[PDB]
Amino acid sequence: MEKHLFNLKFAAKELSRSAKKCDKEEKAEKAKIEKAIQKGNMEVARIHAENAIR
Amino acid sequence: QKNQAVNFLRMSARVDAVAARVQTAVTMGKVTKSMAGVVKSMDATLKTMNLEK
Repeated sequence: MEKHLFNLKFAAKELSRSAKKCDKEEKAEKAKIEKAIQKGNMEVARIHAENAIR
Repeated sequence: QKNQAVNFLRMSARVDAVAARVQTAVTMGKVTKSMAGVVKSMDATLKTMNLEK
């Protein structure tokens, strides 16, 4: 019975960690957008903006 | 010795003159490059800074 408890806690901490990554990537992606639109590129700026949002 | 003094000193004159104009040419060069620099950086910073924003 313990096995399932441990898998649930594991899945929880798992989801937290992955969420944390996606957030970190989000910030990095803002930065990357700024570098992008600094050139004047309106396409790369698009798909970067998009990936930031998602 | 004296006429050589004249001859050499004359060469010193003319060579000095070309030296001067070359000097002007180089400094002019520097000014041109650097000026191109400010026109460009200022331009690409004039594209995202364009007056409306």
